[PDB]
Amino acid sequence: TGVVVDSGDGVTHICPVYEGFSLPHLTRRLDIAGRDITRYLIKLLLLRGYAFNHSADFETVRMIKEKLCYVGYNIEQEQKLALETTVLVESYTLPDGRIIKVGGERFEAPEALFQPHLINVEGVGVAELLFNTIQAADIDTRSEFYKHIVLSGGSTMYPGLPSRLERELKQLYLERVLKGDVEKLSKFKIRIEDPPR
Amino acid sequence: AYHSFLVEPISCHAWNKDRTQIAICPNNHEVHIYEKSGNKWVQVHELKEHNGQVTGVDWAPDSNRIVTCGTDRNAYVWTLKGRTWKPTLVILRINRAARCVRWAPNEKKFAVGSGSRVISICYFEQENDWWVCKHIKKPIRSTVLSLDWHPNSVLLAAGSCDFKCRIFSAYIKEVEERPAPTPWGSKMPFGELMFESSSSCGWVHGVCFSANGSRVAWVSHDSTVCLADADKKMAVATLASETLPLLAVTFITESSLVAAGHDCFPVLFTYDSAAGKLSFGGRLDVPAGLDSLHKNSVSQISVLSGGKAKCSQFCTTGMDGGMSIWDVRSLESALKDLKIV
Amino acid sequence: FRKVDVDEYDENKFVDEDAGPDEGEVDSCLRQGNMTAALQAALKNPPINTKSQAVKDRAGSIVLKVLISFKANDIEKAVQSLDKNGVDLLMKYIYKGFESPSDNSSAVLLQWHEKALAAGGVGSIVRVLTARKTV
Amino acid sequence: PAYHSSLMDPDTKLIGNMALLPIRSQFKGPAPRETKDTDIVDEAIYYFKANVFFKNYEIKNEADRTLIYITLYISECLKKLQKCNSKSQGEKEMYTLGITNFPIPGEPGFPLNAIYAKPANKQEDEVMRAYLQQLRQETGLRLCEKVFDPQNDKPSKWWTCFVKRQFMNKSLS
Amino acid sequence: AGRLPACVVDCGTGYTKLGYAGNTEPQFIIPSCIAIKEVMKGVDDLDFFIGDEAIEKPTYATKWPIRHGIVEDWDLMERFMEQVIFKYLRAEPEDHYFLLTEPPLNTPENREYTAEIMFESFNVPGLYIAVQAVLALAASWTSRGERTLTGTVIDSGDGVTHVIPVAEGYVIGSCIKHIPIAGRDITYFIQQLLRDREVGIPPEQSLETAKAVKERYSYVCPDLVKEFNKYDTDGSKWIKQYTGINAISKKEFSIDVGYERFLGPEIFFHPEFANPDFTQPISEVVDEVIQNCPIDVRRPLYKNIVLSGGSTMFRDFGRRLQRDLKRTVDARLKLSEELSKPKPIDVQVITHHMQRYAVWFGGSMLASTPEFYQVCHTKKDYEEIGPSICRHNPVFG
Amino acid sequence: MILLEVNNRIIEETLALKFENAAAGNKPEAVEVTFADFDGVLYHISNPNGDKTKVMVSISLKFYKELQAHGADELLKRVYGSYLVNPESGYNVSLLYDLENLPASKDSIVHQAGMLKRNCFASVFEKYFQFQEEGKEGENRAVIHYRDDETMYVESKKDRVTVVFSTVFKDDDDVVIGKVFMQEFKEGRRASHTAPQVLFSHREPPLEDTDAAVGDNIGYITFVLFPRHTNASARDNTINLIHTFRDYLHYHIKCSKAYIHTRMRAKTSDFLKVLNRARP
Amino acid sequence: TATLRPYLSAVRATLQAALCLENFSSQVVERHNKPEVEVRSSKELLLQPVTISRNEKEKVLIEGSINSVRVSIAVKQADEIEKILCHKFMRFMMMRAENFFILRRKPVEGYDISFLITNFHTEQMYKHKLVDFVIHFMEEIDKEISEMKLSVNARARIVAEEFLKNF
Ligand SMILES: Nc1ncnc2c1ncn2[C@@H]1O[C@H](COP(=O)(O)OP(=O)(O)OP(=O)(O)O)[C@@H](O)[C@H]1O
Ligand SMILES: Nc1ncnc2c1ncn2[C@@H]1O[C@H](COP(=O)(O)OP(=O)(O)OP(=O)(O)O)[C@@H](O)[C@H]1O
Ligand SMILES: [Mg+2]
Repeated sequence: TGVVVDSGDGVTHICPVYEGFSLPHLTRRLDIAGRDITRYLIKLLLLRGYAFNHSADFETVRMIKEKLCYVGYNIEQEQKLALETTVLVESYTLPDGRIIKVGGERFEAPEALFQPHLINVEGVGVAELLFNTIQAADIDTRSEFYKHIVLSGGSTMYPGLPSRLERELKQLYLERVLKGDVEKLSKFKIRIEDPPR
Repeated sequence: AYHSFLVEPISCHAWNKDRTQIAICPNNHEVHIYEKSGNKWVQVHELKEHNGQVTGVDWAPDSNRIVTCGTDRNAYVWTLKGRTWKPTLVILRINRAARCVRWAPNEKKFAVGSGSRVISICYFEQENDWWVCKHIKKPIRSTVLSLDWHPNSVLLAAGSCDFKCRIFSAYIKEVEERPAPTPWGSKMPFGELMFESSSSCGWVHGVCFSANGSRVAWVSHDSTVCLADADKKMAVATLASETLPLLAVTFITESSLVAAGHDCFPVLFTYDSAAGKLSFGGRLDVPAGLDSLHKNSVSQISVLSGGKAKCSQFCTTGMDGGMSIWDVRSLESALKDLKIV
Repeated sequence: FRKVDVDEYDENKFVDEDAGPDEGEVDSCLRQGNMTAALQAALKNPPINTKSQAVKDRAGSIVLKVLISFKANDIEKAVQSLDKNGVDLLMKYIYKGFESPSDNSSAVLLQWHEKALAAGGVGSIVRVLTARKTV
Repeated sequence: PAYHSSLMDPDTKLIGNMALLPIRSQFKGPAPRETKDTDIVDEAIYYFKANVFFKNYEIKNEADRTLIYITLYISECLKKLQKCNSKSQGEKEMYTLGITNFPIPGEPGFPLNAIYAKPANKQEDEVMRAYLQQLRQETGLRLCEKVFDPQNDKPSKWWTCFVKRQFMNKSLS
Repeated sequence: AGRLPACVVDCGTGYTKLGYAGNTEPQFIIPSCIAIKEVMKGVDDLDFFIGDEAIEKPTYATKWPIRHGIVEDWDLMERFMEQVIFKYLRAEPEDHYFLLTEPPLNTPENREYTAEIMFESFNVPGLYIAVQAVLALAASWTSRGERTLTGTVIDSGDGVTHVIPVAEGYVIGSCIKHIPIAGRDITYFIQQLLRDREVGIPPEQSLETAKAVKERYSYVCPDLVKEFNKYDTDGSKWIKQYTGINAISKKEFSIDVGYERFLGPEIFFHPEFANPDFTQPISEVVDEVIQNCPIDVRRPLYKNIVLSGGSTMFRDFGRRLQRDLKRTVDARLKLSEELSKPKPIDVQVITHHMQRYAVWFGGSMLASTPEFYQVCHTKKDYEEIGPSICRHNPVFG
Repeated sequence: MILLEVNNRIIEETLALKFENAAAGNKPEAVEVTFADFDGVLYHISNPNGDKTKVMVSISLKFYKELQAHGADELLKRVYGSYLVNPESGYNVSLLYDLENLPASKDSIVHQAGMLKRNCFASVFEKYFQFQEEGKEGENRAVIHYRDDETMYVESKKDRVTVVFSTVFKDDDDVVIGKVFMQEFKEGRRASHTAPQVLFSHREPPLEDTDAAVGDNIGYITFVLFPRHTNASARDNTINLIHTFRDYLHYHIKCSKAYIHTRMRAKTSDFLKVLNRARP
Repeated sequence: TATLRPYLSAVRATLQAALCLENFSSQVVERHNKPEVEVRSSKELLLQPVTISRNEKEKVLIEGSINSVRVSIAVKQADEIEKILCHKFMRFMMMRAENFFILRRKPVEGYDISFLITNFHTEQMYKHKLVDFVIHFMEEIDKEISEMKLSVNARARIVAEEFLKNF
């Protein structure tokens, strides 16, 4: 009886299920999924000097995304790595033999899931949306939901996604539930699923 | 005797019971099993299932089963069916990378250390037909780097990034039963902390139990080697090396340890039970731009034959992609001033 | 809401398990030519556990003072009169010296480093890096 | 691309898999009588200077093989014609060249053996052989007229220039 | 746009076109070469010449820094720029924004090397590295009434010919295609034809003569045999004469100019005449590229095939290309109605007067507009954000 | 190329082509060219009223009025004579060439057109060289703001003319590289004692009470010209050199940073070969 | 000198000790792997920062960790000209950090240049050879900064004579 965060290619959904069925009420939807990230990568890769046409290279960038993109944990941190070092740079070979290099865009592209305005979408970010979806739900069932969030979908495989959500939900809680009691944060039990299959 | 399987590191290795085949991880998500033909090495197998770099490999002697753990958080138990090894997924219930794994001597269970700051003890339930595990958590504060079982398949030694060498009880009652009293203690309920080193420096890169398990040794990043025997109130002997950190260690007799690491060559350490002191009678690899057989750090060492009680041959795989077989007696002939025990 | 480092309150974080020579004695030997005795005197009871950055430096200065009074050719002798644990503590002190260049001190410390390195080996340095409790 | 023959009819006979096309000539051979004012030898000479530069050529009719043959033969004539002085000398030079027994399809020496079928029996052989010699005769003759400027003893440099070039990088020598 | 016009430089394989924005023609078109001496002490680095002044120089060695549009020698390219600025343009680099061009598929790293030179060495206040195809399309607005930055650009210079599809100002990299035939190949082919027929041509002037013949007499014909026949018939109205001076003896040598007039450019449509490794007719290559592009942009492409470069100046070049490309398309759309009614395809090859320096011209025009100073990366941004900013250049116009 | 050239190549070549075709009796082409020169100079070559038989060459100097107070007009008239015409709107000096009335030898007028800029400057130098040659002391120093934020000061004395430049180095490091060159000019007379004496002064202006600009990026070069330099025989060459000094200095500072690069490219390349050598 | 060799020997030994790295998956982030010395999100995995100083100017800062080492060098800058020549040279290489793979795009505050050597580097490059490079690098930059300085001076002289001798 837990909440499922299923993000595939077309759209991302947050579905709370209780002891058997999904409650159409409370369920939400974010207009930012797999494809949106792929297209966002293309934009980032053009600003870097690579000639990617949105319609002719979509499939190509998608593979770049799937092989190289990941979710940053602490963006300010991920940013410093990209600007101060070269540990993030990876070489990718395109269908024509040309070899491009990808760095900061590896985490920047997926950051859209958390910051929609980046791809000019009005919203709050799958994370903050996951918080509001349960903080509205029954006050008895909450603790259980918070500890049964399972990730589903192709676009939920980004390395470090689970850890990001957990850091986000924790951040919201500390401000929108504990008001700022650092000492009570320890009681916030958050267990995000993410199974192999 | 040196052989280069590749130029990239060999993350870890494991040999079958007869020492006929060896399984290594060539810095991959894969495990390659090699076999000797005449005086050459022929790749006979490829185990492709992990989705991250394989960090630990162990081979149960008698059941001929292979266990592997990876950075993808998974753990697989490989069984041989005809001419192909089939993997069975084992859920460690961890959210960080698995760093090491070892079969218990009784082969009824295995332990996996991970970045989740816990040790997953796995055993199979012939009722629901699958593998389950129980966690040893307290007081592990960091990543578990290495593991080594006690001859009784219950006690377990673990080395971690919180600078501590520990021995816990991994007592599962549903596969074995009531461990006989040991010098380490009489009460061994699951997870019980039996011993913990006192040093507050250096990651414990490798740990090892002696043949009778009454002594345990470990090598830390602060270039020290240590030994503690339960027959002397768990008194610990410490030796500060003058060289680079050691990454792997094993007993070759009850009073002799052979280690290797960043210097790239194996060394010898002997223990004086009487004085409770450790000594260095090292350097077994006596004569790129180095004078050692291995060109990069040695990260694993295993007893090939003769057990840990009277080892005649041992193996070393390293970050140079090399595997080296050493003959304990040949080393004693070449170095007439060498001890052992 | 992201300006807060929740990790700082994570109960899986790490926490380490949380003094000084004797001037009168050290100065005694110093103003007596007994260099080798001055060294050992200063190398005794390092503030390895006191929180005060002050008492630590108080000790580092006294040690540094001795290393300076030393004459180029009198080092090896006083370096070889220490037990491996001493050479170790010396090496930790030499590096703390490197952090406060002054005159030719930073040049003499380089001579010591050379001596201590031959005596204690590169592992005496490794132990400077790995120390959690230090000078 | 290259230029192909348009003299192929549904009622055109074959010798091997070459087209036994009509030719306006006073030379003897199995060649049919000609009705139209232009034969297969006219095309070859008309298209020569252009065709000679092509390296690849697609065969569309058995007619193209006869075209190809004549084209390759012109290259042989020019090699000879180049080094002689006077239209007359050149006419004698061309009788001799057309009388020499060149390699026919099927024998080593003949290039393009993978494209030309060899005479199926001894009769075809005699005919094919007689036909090709016919063309060599009636080709080196006309060619002799085109090559020499009304200022005899002058093999037009507008023909001598194609001496080093080979149609389809092939040669009858 | 301030008092002084921006500097515009199109560095090509064979020729560098340079000048000031707003002008219709480059103020200088010079060979892309630098002659040097060969541990450098003193100022030996300054001892050099470029352009014509460097092609022969007795005691100096001629070097060509640009191979196929790409910069192979940055040390030399940088010095070349030293004289482009202070000797020819006589511009105080710190006072003018600069618009430099780049080969298609130039890497992002190269743009940085170029920017390092312009900001670290010459201290330019602003820089813009343009994509030649875009400038060419802009130059075509000159005509042949509705501006657009979507089209197929056929740039044929001296190195290699490029067929570059452009959608709304952005090159479709994954679909670019090359053709091993360019200006230098046509010259070289004409040289052979001349060696095979005309005596008296000075060996050490074989290419020079061919080049002059290529630029003063060549053209593209509609049909080979018919062209060949015309010459062999009315020879007096087609064969031309050319006379030159022997660099030695200074004696006048004259020759006849014939078939090469149309055979030279002909290799664009029948590559096999002079190349053993390439055979695709340029018309097909154009077809092939447009076919590989996004279906929905294919029509826009066929309707705007623009020409650019010295080697596209041959008379009727665009006519022959259009016709040939139409045949291939039309024939292809025939097998459909047959196999099965696809709306017809409108193929249009645009030729305009500015073609020869299409790239520089388009560049001069765009650098004359106010938007140019908005899209250039300023020196300040260069120092505060870093060379990375020069990897991307906002398309505009 | 060490010394910067005095003449403008666009002017000379543009005219050369036009005169050549006129001389061959060809139909004149329309010409329209805008281009610049050092020190914020702007030029324009056009066909007045679209009359292709006429070619006008105009030059715009934001500080022309200043040179005008020091004989520019009189000098330009002496040099260009009847080629000189009323200044085009937006410019200070205009030269007009009638393609239908040119001299037998065009080289002289073309050469002179090339030196339009130099001829505009020449004036303030001839004036004060004469002041000294006569003895006229105490005459007000000339002040030419040849650049928006740079200034030249000419002054004549009993036996020496002094030209002083107030130049600016936008780049903080160019100032440093600048001092190295100035240091060598300061010691120039060690290789030739007759040559002018050069002085330098960073941040602070020579003592020679004005709106003198002070700053970490401003230097003051000073050439002291002697009679052997200012007399009627050496006068013109001296001018060809001195009026280009400022641009000559910044040109070399910049060519130095370009040489440094070839070095940095070479060392960097070396290092990279070594690291790759470290690979198994 | 007299003090050069001692300094570099002391720096070489310290690098020998620090460049003892192994692959380390992240303890903080699922399926991540970052250079611990940069992120610093696990105190136990960071070693003690140390400094080797030749004098008051030239010094080296070595920051080791379980899987990476950051090495910062304070290059010798005798005067203004050496100071700007150094700055341009260091910037020139940092701009090319990707080709160096072991160079940091920016210096640690207080130093002129910085390296970031990871376990991945010591895996594909004999660590002893890397210890060699850092020392070879230190020696060769001081030299280059010396030739440039002489080159700049040598050319300033010719440029001044060239101009002055024409009057
Ligand atoms: N390893 C990966 N990392 C990130 N994204 C991935 C990965 N693999 C696939 N994707 C993306 O996941 C999306 C496809 O996932 P999936 O097939 O589950 O969605 P779907 O069910 O087909 O569509 P929907 O969920 O909207 O109904 C695509 O955007 C694909 O690029
Ligand atoms: N009128 C002309 N007809 C045919 N070719 C010409 C004509 N004028 C110049 N050319 C040729 O144009 C070529 C140079 O053209 P262009 O300057 O565009 O090439 P480029 O830009 O230097 O080379 P690239 O574009 O490959 O970098 C030379 O082969 C020159 O001979
Ligand atoms: Mg070009």
